[PDB]
This record gives sequence, C-alpha cells and structure tokens, in this order.
Amino acid sequence: MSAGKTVVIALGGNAMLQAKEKGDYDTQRKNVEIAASEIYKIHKAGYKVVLTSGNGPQVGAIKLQNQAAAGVSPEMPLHVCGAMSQGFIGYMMSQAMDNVFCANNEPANCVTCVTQTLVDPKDQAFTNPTKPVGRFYTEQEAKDLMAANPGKILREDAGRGWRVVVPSPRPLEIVEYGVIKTLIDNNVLVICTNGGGIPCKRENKVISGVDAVIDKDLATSLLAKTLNSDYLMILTDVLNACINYKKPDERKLEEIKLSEILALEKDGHFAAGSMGPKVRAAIEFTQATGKMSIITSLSTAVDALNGKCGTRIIKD
Amino acid sequence: MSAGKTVVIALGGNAMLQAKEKGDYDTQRKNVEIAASEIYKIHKAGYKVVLTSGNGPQVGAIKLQNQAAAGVSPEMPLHVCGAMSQGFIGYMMSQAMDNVFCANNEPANCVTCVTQTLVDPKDQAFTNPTKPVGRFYTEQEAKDLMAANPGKILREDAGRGWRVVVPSPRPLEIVEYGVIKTLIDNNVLVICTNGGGIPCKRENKVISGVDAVIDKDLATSLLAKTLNSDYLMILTDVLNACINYKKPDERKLEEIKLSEILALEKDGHFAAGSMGPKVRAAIEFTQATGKMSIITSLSTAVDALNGKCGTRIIKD
Repeated sequence: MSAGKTVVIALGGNAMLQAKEKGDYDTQRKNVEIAASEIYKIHKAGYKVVLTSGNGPQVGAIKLQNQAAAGVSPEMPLHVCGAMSQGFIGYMMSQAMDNVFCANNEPANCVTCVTQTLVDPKDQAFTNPTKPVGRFYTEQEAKDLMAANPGKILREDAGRGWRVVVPSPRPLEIVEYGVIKTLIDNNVLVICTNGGGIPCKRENKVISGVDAVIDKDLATSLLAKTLNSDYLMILTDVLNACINYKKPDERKLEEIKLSEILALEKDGHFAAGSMGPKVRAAIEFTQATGKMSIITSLSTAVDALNGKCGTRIIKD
Repeated sequence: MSAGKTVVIALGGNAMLQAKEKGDYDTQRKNVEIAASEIYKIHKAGYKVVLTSGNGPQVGAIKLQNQAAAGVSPEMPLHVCGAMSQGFIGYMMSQAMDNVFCANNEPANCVTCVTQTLVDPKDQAFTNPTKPVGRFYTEQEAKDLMAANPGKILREDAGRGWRVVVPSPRPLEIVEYGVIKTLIDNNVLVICTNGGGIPCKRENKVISGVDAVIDKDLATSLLAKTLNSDYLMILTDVLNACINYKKPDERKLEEIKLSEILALEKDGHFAAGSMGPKVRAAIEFTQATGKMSIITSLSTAVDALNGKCGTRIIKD
C-alpha cells in the first residue's frame, strides 16, 4: 500500500531447508509455504516488502548436477548455476507468496527478479574460497575428492561435515536496483537477489559472470541502503543474537544501541560464528542510514517489527 | 520513454541455439548478444519492449541433467526445470541487453521476471505429449534410449532428428500480468514468459506446477493480448512465412488480411512445420485486438515494424 514504510527482509537456509533435511522439491516448497505465511503478516500489517534469500544448498545441488551429467550434457559455470537457482528459488517464493495472498482474498502482485551483483575482480576472496555451499560430505569422501579434483576444495563446518567452498567476494552493486525501486514505489512485493545475486564483474563497459557465490546478508544490506529502506531484517533460526552462547553469563541481545553492538564486534563477540556477517550486515546498514536493523527468527518477524523481541540495532 | 507504443516480441532458438550447435554457455551467450543488439534498435527507435523466448533446448538440457544425476542429487520435476531455464535465459538476455545499453551510454533498466502460466490439467496435451525439447538423437539412439527409459517418448522432428517430447497445454493466464504491465508503464525493458512461462494449475485457489512446456508463441500472444500491446512480434530465422517453397508456385505471405490467412489455416497450408502455431497465435492476437501481428527474421525486425517487410497480419 502507498502509505507503508519499506522493509528489506533476508530469508535464510531455513526458509528452504530444516536442520539436515533432504532437498527434494516437495520438502523445500513446504518450508517456503511456511515462510510465506509469516511474510504475509508483515504485508498485511501494511509494510512494503523486498524479499531476498541465500542459495547455498540449492546452487550447490545445481552445480553437482552439472558435474554429474557432464559427459552427457554440457556443464554450466557456477555463475550460471546461480542464475538457475534464482529461477528455482524465486519461483517457489512467488508461488507461495501468491497462494497466501489468494487465501486471504488479496489479488496477487509479487514478482521475482533475476539479479546480478557486481563485485571486484581483484577481491581477496578470488585467491581464498570461504563460502560453504551444497550439502555435507565426510572427511573420507572429502579428503578424497581432491584426488580426482585437486582444484576443488572442502572445509570444516564443524560436525555436520565437509563442504565445498568458493570465492565469496564483497557485493559492490545491484545491477537491477533501479528497477527494484520502481517496483516497490508501486507497492509490488519484490523477490530479488536470491543467493546474493549472480556475481559479476564489469570492465570496459561489459558485464560478465564470475564463478562465485556472494554473501546473502552483505548483499541485502547493500540493497537496503541503496534503496534507503526503512528497515533491514535478517531472519535466521536463532530468534536472537547471543553474546556468550552456552554460558553462565550468556547475554541475549535485544534492542541495542549502535554503540554496544559495534563495540562487541571488536570484542570479536561474533567472529567465528554463523552470525558474524549477519552482524556486520546489520551494523553496515544502521550505520549508514540511521534506520533500524533487526536479526530474529522467521517465527517472530512481525513481533520484532512491533518491538516485542528480536535483536534490533538502533541509531546513535 | 513515456510515449512509445508497445511491441511484444518472442525470440526463438536462433536467439540461443543454431542448427547443430552444442549447448554450452559461451555458444548461447554470443547468440543472445546478437539478438540483443537487434532488439536494442527497437528500443532506440522508441518502442516499449517486452521480450519473451522459447526454452526447448534449455529446459530439455536441464531435464536431461536432472534425470542423469538422480542418484547423486534429487531430481526436480519438469516445471521446476522450467523455472531453472528462466533463471538461465533471463540472465543471458538481460545481461546482454544491459551491455548493448551501456555500449550506447544509456544507463540500464531491463529486468527478467520469473513467470507462471496457468493451464488446464485436463488439456489434451497431457494425454498426448508432442512438444520437442532438448537435443536431437539419431533414430537408433531414440530407439535404444526409449528401451532403456520406458516412460520417455521421442519423436522425429524438424525433418531431421529424434527428440524427447512433452505435454504442451494451452496457456490461459499469465499470473504476473499486473506487474509486467506496471513495469512497461514505467518504461522498463521487460524480459518474462521465457519458455512460455512456468506451467501451473489453480484449484481451490492454490497455484501449483504441472509437468509441461507451453508453446512460447501462444503464450506470447496471450500476454500481448492481456497487455493490449500495439504489436505482437514473432521472430525466427525463416525470412518470412512461405506457402509452397521450393515448389514453382511458391507464395510468400507478406502483408495480408485476417480472413484471408484465416481460411488458409482452415485449408491446412501451415499443417506442418514450425509455422502452424506461429500463425495460429498471430491470428489469435489480431482477431481479439485488431492490432497487427508480425512474423519475420531477427535481422529484419525493425524493418517489419517499419511496414516494409515480413509477414504482417492485419485486421479486416
């Protein structure tokens, strides 16, 4: 609706996969219906919505299929695989999103937009692959897989297993920003930058895909500020940022000033952890716009917009 | 730009795969860049443009890939491969379009929208698969392939080749129509309906995918009609629509009235070849809207708009 503030919301892996679930279509779709239903409440509450997501498991699978079927069908580059994954994931989200609309007697206007993200060709990440993608292997399967493929390489995800990593450079620009803004201006629920957008580079007037996978969160933060949006939510499965998890003095984070959190991020309280970039993302945005950023669970998304829970970082 | 008439254009395979081309990314990319530079002329000429395409080779490849890797990663249903092919084609296209734009120092605003298309689960298409996707096999390979894979069907196609074949029900409803309009109203070069849109059904107010590949020409006609576009433009490599070619009495359709070409279709003149559904779709547009439809080669697209060539179907 013409009156609403804009919120840029970044769905996580759990919007598609639950802890160690299998990625058949029907599984992922059901979890996407679950998230749509929570997202709809925010739109019903009158906010304008931009929806992003990650694609770790999904892009990983596409790449796996491209390699497995290589002798029988030409194998696509990683960046092409991402494009396909946005097609997959975007379709699920918009279809689920349309279905809840219709269940609530609202006519559907929501689209997924294919999204390219510009990055730096000389990013350190292009000489040192950080980002986990696909499903988990085991050391034997993993430490082997550099047997036929020395160029491929896996890494510790602590207990759950061994995962392919790849360049994860800094998002510099959302190529489609202008069109996304135009859509929200018109009260369209936009789905975009799924998996952080197709990593690309631009030199001498030409854009072309690079093999990589960008950070969802940093990308979303990037978008939210270029959009100068009102809120940024990252939605995890942790209803909450915690200092000192597993501790007598575990302090759960709520509505925090920019001061403490930005300091805690050099008590390095989030360094090693799934929540590192999630914090930086939030800080980066609040820091840049003075607007509130939120980190909370899918379950409590509206609740956190109404100030009832979630970590919400606040301007100083 | 605000005052342009709207032309809805359907790219073919030539946009991506030539004869006897192998479907690696680099090959498709360069082809798409060819189409793009042509398409840009039209935009530059002041038209508002909606670009669509087929996905036959591409969805076919994605399907082949899902079958072949079914033991290494969950196989997706055909409609999901559809979504995936949109991700891929939309990416090549809008990245290509963005590059013509920039080479010409005009800042980009082009997007690709994931598109769903409603169809009837009770269509004859389903009982009887007839739409060719993927690559051509020799007649032997098809024999063998079919033995080895009972469910699968191949048919001779284009005179030279056997191909996997799928349901191709009528398109009834471009789900994201409202948004597509909004974007062109705001002068966005819009790419959507790639491969004819993701085949879905709606029962009890729930949209879900069906396993099929819609005719892109029929789908583009529907969208052009819903949009109340000024022109429907179908692209090919076939110069023109010719009745009896390499047959002394050859009659190559140019400008022509509805009722006239109407009754040739009644007389089975386009009974074979690719042109049957192209004319049918062109007829459907002009019958409903009275606006001109156009069947011509990529190379002569601007030429056609400028009333100087190609098969131009006209209302009586």
